[PDB]
Amino acid sequence: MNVDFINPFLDSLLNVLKTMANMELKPGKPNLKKDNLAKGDVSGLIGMVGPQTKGSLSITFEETLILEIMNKMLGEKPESIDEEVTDLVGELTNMVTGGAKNLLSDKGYEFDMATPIVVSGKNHTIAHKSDGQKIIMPFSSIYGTAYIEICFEG
Amino acid sequence: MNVDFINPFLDSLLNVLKTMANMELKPGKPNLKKDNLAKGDVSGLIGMVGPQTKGSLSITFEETLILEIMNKMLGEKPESIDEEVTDLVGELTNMVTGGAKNLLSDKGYEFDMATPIVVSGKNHTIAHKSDGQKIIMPFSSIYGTAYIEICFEG
Repeated sequence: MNVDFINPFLDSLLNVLKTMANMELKPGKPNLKKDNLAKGDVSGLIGMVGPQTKGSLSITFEETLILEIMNKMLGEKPESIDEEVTDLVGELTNMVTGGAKNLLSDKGYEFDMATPIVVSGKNHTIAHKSDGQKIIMPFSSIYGTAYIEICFEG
Repeated sequence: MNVDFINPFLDSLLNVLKTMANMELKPGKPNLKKDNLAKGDVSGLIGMVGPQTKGSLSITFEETLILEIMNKMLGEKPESIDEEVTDLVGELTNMVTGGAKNLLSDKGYEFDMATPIVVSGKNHTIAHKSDGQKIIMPFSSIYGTAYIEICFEG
């Protein structure tokens, strides 16, 4: 996959966490050829469609990380992933994906995003089922790890 | 929402399950108000975008049900949910959505679909984060329960 397409999602993530949670996550080594390995506790998932193109984005969080994000964004920690946390994950998925859509639209890449889906489950794995090009990127802090996966056809 | 919009998704689910494994599931009473309640072990998730509209579909299976579906097609149960099983759930998800896409095009409802995502994890729940109308319908059998959620706004 081309880097100028990938970066805006990676940059939106870091920008959203920086401006909203005063949090600088550390990007790790990307994986360009295998998903359904990295475990998470809550995930935001969103589909994308463009002219002759289709794709998908997922942002997966370990429980300790998302609860600390809640704590910085709303001043209080819920103890466990509850309904309000799933809403935060939905909103974060929208901000990461929307911020990427604006930057990419200036570069000539146009797409519409679907409704986000939040999955809650202890140690679930995500797999983007497509013959397209994929990228998985870990982002770590002392409070846990987040995984962003972007997939596209066309 | 519209029963004319929802029905094509429900019919495709039964048609795809019959075509694949001769599996007939019984529909139960749907929830039209609240999601993030039904639990499952493997789910297919796919976004939808039409002109000035956006939506999402998820199909969730209990482990015993999806492994029996596998058993009816191949002659043997896989023991756990693996890549073969997640590949099947992604295909079932595309076929259900594509089948509905066609029935709905004849009626005037048009949309394109994103790439499907498959989630694996014991007892995970699903929240479609939208202001639109939602339907979560159970489909039961002697081998366990499947849930289909359709969400759309526009």
